[PDB]
Amino acid sequence: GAGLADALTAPLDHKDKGLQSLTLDQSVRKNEKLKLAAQGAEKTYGNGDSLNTGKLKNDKVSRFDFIRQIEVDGQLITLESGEFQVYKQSHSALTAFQTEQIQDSGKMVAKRQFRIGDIAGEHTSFDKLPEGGRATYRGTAFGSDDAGGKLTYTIDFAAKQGNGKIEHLKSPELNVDLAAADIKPDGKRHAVISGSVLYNQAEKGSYSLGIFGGKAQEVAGSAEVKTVNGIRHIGLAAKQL
Amino acid sequence: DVVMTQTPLTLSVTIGQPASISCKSSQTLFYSKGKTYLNWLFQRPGQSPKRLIYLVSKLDSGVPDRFSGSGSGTDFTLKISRVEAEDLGVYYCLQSTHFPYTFGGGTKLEIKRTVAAPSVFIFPPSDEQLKSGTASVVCLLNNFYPREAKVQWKVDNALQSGNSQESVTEQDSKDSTYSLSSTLTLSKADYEKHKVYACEVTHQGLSSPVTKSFNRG
Amino acid sequence: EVQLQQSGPVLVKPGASVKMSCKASGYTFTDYYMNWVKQSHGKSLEWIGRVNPSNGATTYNQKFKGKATVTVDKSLSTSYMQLNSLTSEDSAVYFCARDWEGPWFAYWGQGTLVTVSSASTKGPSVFPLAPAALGCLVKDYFPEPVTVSWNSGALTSGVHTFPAVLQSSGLYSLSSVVTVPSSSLGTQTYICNVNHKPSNTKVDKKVEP
Repeated sequence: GAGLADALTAPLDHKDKGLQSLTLDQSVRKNEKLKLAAQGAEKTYGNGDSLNTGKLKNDKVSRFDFIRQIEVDGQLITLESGEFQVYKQSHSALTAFQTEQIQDSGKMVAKRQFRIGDIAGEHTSFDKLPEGGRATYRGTAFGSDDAGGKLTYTIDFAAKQGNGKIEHLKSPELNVDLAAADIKPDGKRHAVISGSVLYNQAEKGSYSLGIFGGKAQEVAGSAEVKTVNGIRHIGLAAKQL
Repeated sequence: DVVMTQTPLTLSVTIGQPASISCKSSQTLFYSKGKTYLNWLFQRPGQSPKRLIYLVSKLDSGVPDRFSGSGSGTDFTLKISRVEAEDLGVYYCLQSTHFPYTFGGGTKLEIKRTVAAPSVFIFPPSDEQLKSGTASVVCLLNNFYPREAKVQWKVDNALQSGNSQESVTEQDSKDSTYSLSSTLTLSKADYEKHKVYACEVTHQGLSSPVTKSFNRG
Repeated sequence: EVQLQQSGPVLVKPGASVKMSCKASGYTFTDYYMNWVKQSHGKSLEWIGRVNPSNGATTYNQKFKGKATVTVDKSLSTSYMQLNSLTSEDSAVYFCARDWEGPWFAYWGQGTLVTVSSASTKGPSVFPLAPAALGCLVKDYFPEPVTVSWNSGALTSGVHTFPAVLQSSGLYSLSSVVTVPSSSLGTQTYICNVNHKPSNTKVDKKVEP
C-alpha cells in the first residue's frame, strides 16, 4: 500500500526503492518539532532528521497529518496543523505543507497556506553533466488542493540550458511557461537552473530546479507564481523515461 | 556464504606510484538494477575501520579523490592514482548484497622508501625497579628502514641469549619508518654481578654495527 | 556530531558470558540498522549480526548462532551484544558499526577489547626511562590494553608507544618513548600518563635525568 505507517516506523534501508531518505531541514525549523501521523502510526522529527521516503510510493503525493510544536518549559505547544505532502522520485523528492490551522492570537483558528519544504536527493554535479544531447523530463506540478498538474521540461546539455511548461492545474493562471535558463553550479557545484515563469509572454514569477541522478535522470524544484491574491507556490518534479 | 577473495595480501609501493587492489566474489554482488553492494574499507593499526567507497564506485565524504572504485558482478577493483605516505594500512572489501555479510581477507599497503639507519639509545633500569628485585635494560632503535634489524645484548662482553624480548612499531604514516625496542630482563642479583651493559645493532643503513653501552653506576 | 561510544575493555573467564554496549549520540537511533563485527588479533573482520533498533529484529551470521545475542534499548539509544560460553577463540576486538550499505555516513564505534582468560587482573608498574630520548616502561599488567599519553596529551610529536609483548610470566609489558631537544631537558617537564582501565590503575610518572 502507500507504506505511510512503514515510513513512520522503519529504519532507512537502501535496498528499498529510491529515493530512500530525505533530510528534513527546511521542513522543521530549529527550536521546533514536526509530528507526522498516518495509518495509525506517528513520528516526531527535529531539524536535520531523515524522512524515510524509501517506504513510500514513487511518482505520487504521499499525505500525512502534521502538527508543528514547540517545547516550552516542559510542555508541548501546538503552533500549526494541516497536511504534509511528500512527492517521491527515484533520485529526488520534495515536501510541502498545506496549513489548515494556526494559533489564535491558547486556541486555534482556521488559516490556509501552502508552502514547499525541502527539495533534496542525489544532486547531479555540474562538473559531471552529460556533454551533449537533449533530455526530456515529464512529471508533476502540484500546488494547494491540486496534485494534477503536469510538468514538461527539456534540457540541452550542449547549450547547458533548459525550459518547460506547467499544464493542467485547475487554476488557469498557474499553468505558466518555464522560460529558458542556464544550468549553473551552486555553492556545492550542484547543477541548478533558475529562471522566470511566463503567462501569455508576460513575466509572472520564477522557478528553480535542481538536476538529480548520476545521469541527470531527474529534475526537482519549485515555482513561485505572482497573482493578485499573493504568491502561489508550486512543487515541481519530473523524470526522463 | 559468499567468499571474497582479495589480492594481493601485501602491496609494497613507492610514494607517487599507483596502486591497485582486487576483490573477486564467489557469486555476483548484483542486488537489483544499479545497486551492487560492494564497499571498500580502510583501517590503521589500533584504530577502527572507516569506509572509503560504497556501492562499488561512490566516494565517501572526507576521502581524497586519489581513491576510486570500479567493477561489476564478481570482479571489483580499488585504485589509488598516486600513493601518499599516509595511505599505509589495511584495506578490506565488504559485500552486503547477500547475508551473511562478508569481508575480504585484507590487503596491507606498505610504503617503500630509502634506507634509514636507526638512532640507538640504551636505558639502565631505574632505581625504583631495582628495589623490587628485577632489572629491565632497554635498547631503543628509532626511526629506521627497512624493518629488519639485529639487536645483540652483551653483559661484561658476554653475548646474551633468551633473556630479551623485542617489539616493533607499525610503519609511520609521515616518514615511513619503524622503531624497535629490545628489553633485557635480569634479576637484581644478576644485574649487580656485572658492570658493562651493551646493545649492538646491525642494520642495512649502518656501515658497521653500532654499540650503545653503560657501566652500572 | 555523531558518536558510537562502546564500553571499555574487559576480562572474562572461560565458560562465562560477557555483555558489551554501544551508545549512539547525535542522530535518531531508531532510524538506522546497527551491525556488530569481530576482529581477532591480526585477522580480518567478521560480521556477527545486524539489528533493527526500532523493533529489535535481528539477523545473524550462522557462525555466531548460539554464541552471540544482539539487543537494543531504544530509550538509552544503545545496542548491546552478549557472548556466551566463552573460550579463548572469543578473545578479540568487537566493533559496533552503523548501516554501511547506503550513502548515509557509515559510522564505527571505537571497539571493545575482550580477553578470555582465567588469570587475575593486574595493573602495571611504571618506571622512568631517563634521558635526546626518554620514556616510560609499563611493566607487568593483565589484560591488555593500556593507554599512554605524554604531558596530558600536549606532547605527541616523536612519541612511539610500542606494542605490548607477553612475558613468560603471563603478564604484558611495553615501553613508550619520545625524542625531544636535549636543550629542553632542564626546563620542560616530561610526564607519562598511563591508564589501565581493567584494574583502574592511573599513574602519572615524571621522567627526569
